[PDB]
Amino acid sequence: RPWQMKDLQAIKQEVSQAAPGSPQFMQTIRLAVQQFDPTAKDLQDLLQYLCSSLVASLHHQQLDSLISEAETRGITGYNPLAGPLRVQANNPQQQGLRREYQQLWLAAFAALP
Repeated sequence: RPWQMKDLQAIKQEVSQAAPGSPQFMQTIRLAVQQFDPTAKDLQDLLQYLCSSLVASLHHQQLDSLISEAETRGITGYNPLAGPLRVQANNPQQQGLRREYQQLWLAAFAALP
């Protein structure tokens, strides 16, 4: 049950005025992420739709650092012999990795301003 075009259109329109990482944007994006239960691929699509290449790159770097610390510590469900967290989160049998990816994503995007 992935999102459709209308959901993305509404998500972008409702937060057109606000700035990335504002409390309003964080509310709406967090609700979307917690409601649709998407993988990393869909999150990348959503970010490309919402913010430009500059904000995309900044979030990419911040999320790289956050994932770096998180999975360098060692995580309950992460096994580094199978692939990067971006790929484990895309397997529907690793929901723990998917939820960790979602939370790192939202925190990284909130850490912009």
